[PDB]
Amino acid sequence: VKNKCVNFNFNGLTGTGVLTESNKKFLPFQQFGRDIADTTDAVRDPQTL
Amino acid sequence: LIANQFNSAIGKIQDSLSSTPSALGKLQDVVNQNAQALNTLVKQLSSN
Repeated sequence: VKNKCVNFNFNGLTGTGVLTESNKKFLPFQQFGRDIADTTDAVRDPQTL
Repeated sequence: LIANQFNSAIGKIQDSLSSTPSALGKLQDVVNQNAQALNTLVKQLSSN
């Protein structure tokens, strides 16, 4: 579910927020993305890459 | 004479300000310090 405030549980990484189709171009060995304040702000869906 | 000196001095003020880039440091430093303080506060969230 996108563009709604939801509780997400991505492979045990737990959080709350709005999931949006992104423009960040991950390299294929990367599976997360952090902020300056060490909070995840990009994630890769484990079922549809 | 006083009119010409006054007009010339004002013009020298504006183009001297237009040329020198480090003139307004008294203001600029203030802004910098505040932003810098906030910056350290944010990265204190990433300490164990």
